[PDB]
Amino acid sequence: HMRKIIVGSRRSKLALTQTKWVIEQLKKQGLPFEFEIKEMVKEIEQAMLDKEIDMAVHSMKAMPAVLPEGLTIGCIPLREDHRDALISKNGERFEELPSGAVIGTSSLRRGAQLLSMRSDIEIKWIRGNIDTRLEKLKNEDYDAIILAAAGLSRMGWSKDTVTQYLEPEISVPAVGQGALAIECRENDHELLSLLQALNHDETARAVRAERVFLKEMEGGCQVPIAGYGRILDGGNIELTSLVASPDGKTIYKEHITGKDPIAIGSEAAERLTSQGAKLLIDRVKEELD
Repeated sequence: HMRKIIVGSRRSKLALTQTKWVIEQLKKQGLPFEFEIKEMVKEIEQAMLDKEIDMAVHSMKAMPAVLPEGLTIGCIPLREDHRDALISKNGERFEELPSGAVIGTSSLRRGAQLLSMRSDIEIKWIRGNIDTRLEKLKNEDYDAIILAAAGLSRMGWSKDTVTQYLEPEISVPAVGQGALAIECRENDHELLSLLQALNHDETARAVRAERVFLKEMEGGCQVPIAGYGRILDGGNIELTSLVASPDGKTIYKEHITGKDPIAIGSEAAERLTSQGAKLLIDRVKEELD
C-alpha cells in the first residue's frame, strides 16, 4: 500500500474547486500517495492537530493571521490575479458611475477605499455566491459590485465579465488575495516534501511580507486593512500596506521596498502604528459589538 493523504475542505463549490485543483496538481509529481477529500476553521485546525486530517486548502485572505502552534503553511502555489474587480449593471467604470451609485460589498476594506476615491457613492452590504451576486446586480438596487478577480477565474468566468480591474493604486487588495494556502502540520516532513514542488517562492516571499504586516497590526477579513506585495526585478519586495477608516475619510498608506520580507512587513506596521493606525483598528473592532 501507499499512504492516503486526507484533505479537509469547506463544502462550498469554490472551496472544493480549489481543493481538487491542488490535488490534481500534486498528482503530476507522480509520487506514491493517495488523496481523499473529507468534507468538514477551528474544526479544520484541531482536526489537523488531532491527525484526523492531513492538510487543507484555503484562500490566503481567509487564513487567520496567526496559526496555532503545530500547524504551518507548507505551500503557496503560483499567485492568481490579486486585484479587486468592478462589475457594473450598465457597464460604467468607477469614475463613470453616476452620483449616488450603489456599489455592493460587505468588505469594509473595499468600501472604505472606494469611498476615499469618491464620497458621492454609497457602499451597501451584499451576500452570497459569485453567481448569486451577479444576479442581484441585474435585479436589485445595486449599480455595481466588487469581486476578487481570482474568484471569477476559478469559477470559469470570462475576464470580460469584469467592467474594470482595480489596480492597487485605487484599491489595495486584501492580504493574500489571489493566493492559495496549503496548511499542514510542521512535523509532517513527508508531506512538506511533496508540497515543495508546488510552492512558488516569488509568490511566497511577497505574501510572507503581507502576512507579517497583517500579523503585527492584528488584522483580518473584517478589519479595513490591506496589503499587496510583489517581486521586482532584482529580488526586492515592494509592499503596499493600507489601513482605512470606514467612512473612507482617513487613509493610512505606506510603501516599502526592500529585501527581507519579515523586516518589510515589520517596518510597515511599525510605521503605520506610529501614525495612529493601530488606534483606528481598535475602534473598528469595538464598533463591531
